[PDB]
Amino acid sequence: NANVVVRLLIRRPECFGPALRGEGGNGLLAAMEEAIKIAEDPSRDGPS
Amino acid sequence: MADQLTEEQIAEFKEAFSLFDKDGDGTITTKELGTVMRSLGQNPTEAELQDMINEVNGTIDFPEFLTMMARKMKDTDSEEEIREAFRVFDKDGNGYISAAELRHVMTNLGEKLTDEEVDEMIREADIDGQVNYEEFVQMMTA
Amino acid sequence: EIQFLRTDDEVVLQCTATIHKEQQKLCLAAEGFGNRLCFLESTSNSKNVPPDLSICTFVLEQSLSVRALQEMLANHRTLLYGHAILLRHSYSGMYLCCLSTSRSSTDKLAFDVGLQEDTTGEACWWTIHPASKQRSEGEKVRVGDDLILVSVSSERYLHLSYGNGSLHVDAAFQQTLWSVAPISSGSEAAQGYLIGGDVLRLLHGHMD
Amino acid sequence: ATDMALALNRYLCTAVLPLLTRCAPLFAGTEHHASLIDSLLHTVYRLSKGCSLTKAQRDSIEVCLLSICGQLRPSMMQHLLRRLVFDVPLLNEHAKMPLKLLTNHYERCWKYYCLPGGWGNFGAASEEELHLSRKLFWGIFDALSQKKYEQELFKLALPCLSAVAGALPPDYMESNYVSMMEKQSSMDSEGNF
Amino acid sequence: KGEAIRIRSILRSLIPLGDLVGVISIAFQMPTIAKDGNVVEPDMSAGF
Repeated sequence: NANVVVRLLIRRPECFGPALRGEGGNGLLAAMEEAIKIAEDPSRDGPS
Repeated sequence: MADQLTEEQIAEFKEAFSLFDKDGDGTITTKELGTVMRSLGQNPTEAELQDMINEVNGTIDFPEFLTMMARKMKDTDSEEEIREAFRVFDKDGNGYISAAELRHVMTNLGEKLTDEEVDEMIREADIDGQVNYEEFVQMMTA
Repeated sequence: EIQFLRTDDEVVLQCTATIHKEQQKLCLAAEGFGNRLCFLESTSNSKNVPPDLSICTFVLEQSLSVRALQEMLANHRTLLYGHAILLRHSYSGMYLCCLSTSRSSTDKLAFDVGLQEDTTGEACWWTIHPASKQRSEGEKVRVGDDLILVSVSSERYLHLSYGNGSLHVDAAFQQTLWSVAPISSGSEAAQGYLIGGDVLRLLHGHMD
Repeated sequence: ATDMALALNRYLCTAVLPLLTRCAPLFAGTEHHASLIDSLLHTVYRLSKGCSLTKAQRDSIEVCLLSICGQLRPSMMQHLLRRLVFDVPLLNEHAKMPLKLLTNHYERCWKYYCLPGGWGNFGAASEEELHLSRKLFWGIFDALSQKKYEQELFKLALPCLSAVAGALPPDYMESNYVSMMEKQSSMDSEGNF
Repeated sequence: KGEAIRIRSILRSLIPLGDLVGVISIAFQMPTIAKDGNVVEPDMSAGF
């Protein structure tokens, strides 16, 4: 099942999130450092 | 999983929970459930109280109550098992475990496929023909 | 009488590029001497700029099944969809392979496609797959079909990259339709007769 | 009882410390990094001194610390030892893991202290470790003598005393220069620092 | 096993080692004590 799931996720690269697409993605460390600022910004973490 | 529990012991866990009745949700709080173990006898630590409560509000329903203490009461299971070790075979008193008696062990419980029993000698380390009752099932895991 | 691709055939891989809403045919090219990386040669402006097809040609050296390739690595055949093919560069004598490296063309997950000295390993083998539903695995490949190539080593499509202003080719996760075009067949060729793409000398006066 | 502390304990007892236990044999040639391990050991021991630790968390910390200390150079986990010589004689519930650690260490690295050469390349004591070990032995012996009999505790403490006695040289000369003005900065009962 | 090695290689190429080390290196928020002595602990579900 793991070998099928990995192949499906690489066939559909959109499943990796907008930061691991490859084209313009900032990576993973830069992805979860943007969230560690969104979670503190109240206008971007809540329903506003 | 209900295989760990039995229909015999699962009763007492109901009458203990029925002590507070009123459809389970009522009057079953963190302090209230801390008293039902007191009826059973086991004496959990204070940290052992809320460490399990938050793993599944204050009000704990019976399916939550059973699913909680099911995982932690699979314990002290060798107190009765230690008696079983010397009763299955080799009552001759000489104290020498024969390899012939070990032939009851291979019997595949759902596989019906052979020649892996021979590997059971191989994975048994010859570190000092003689393997102790409790030990034969022990060192392989953990 | 439809013609069928078999081993020992010399072929060129063509990809269609739509830049500024203009269809452009591009061929997979490489210069194995001094540049292992592969590039693209335009073959749509041939009436104005002749294309360098001397380095765009590849030879279908072998065509084995997936299990056959696996057992190869563990220890004239018509191409059928689903086999693993070995593509040999005609000029350089090298084999197309996934280089497992990237030039950071935006997409960090893509791997460069180049040439390798040896045939060992799973990098040099590519699997051919049907384009649309009129074809199926095991069905014989036609001379005028679009093919999808997946690297065995990296499970990445042979992809046409629009990353920067220029156009690149690499092993990525986005598929590109590659059209195999026949160039020549060795078996049907005639020995001692002029064929296309021959380097020759023009003896004028008295053979001197 | 804070949620952050409870979650950090779970994280470090589920993913971090077991990983260190699994990669413990790689702690062999760590001499060039002396402060990193001398900080890791102190942090692990301070965490093991915790009060909210569960049974599984305490067992994981015990196994991890024993595995780490079982591969270091005998001269290297010295600072942990002078921290520990102050906490062993109390003989509380948390004392059992330090007792096991001392027993294992003095069963393994016995040539370091007794025979003048011992470990050929590793070296020998600087007489500070010898004074520390003598003080540890005497303190443990006195505490066990004046402590009420808890039979598991005595069964565990017997190998520790035996190993320390065997490791100390039999003709070791008690240092005439008794340590004057023993620094008590971290060496405290109230507050730990 | 060739398939296992290939799957591990794909997974290793998906996420860089540095992007994994940096996330571990990201710091946490410690609870603080106010002038009263009450525990001012930030919410779990709102932060890292």
